[PDB]
Amino acid sequence: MTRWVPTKREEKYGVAFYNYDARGADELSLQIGDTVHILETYEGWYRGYTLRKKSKKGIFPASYIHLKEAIVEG
Repeated sequence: MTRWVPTKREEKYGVAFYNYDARGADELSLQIGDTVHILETYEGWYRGYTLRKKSKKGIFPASYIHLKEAIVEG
């Protein structure tokens, strides 16, 4: 139908602070304190996967999304 944005000029991933509870494959359950890697975007509508759930993929509202400058273990 339409062409989505390939999310350019981005760092890598960010964090999602909300109480989202997806009830389908199209959506994705998001909780506060979890990190999400955005792969797609379209203004208030991005897609990706949580650092803990790489196998799973879904979309989430940017209303509560904040991109970070990557993290380091240790």
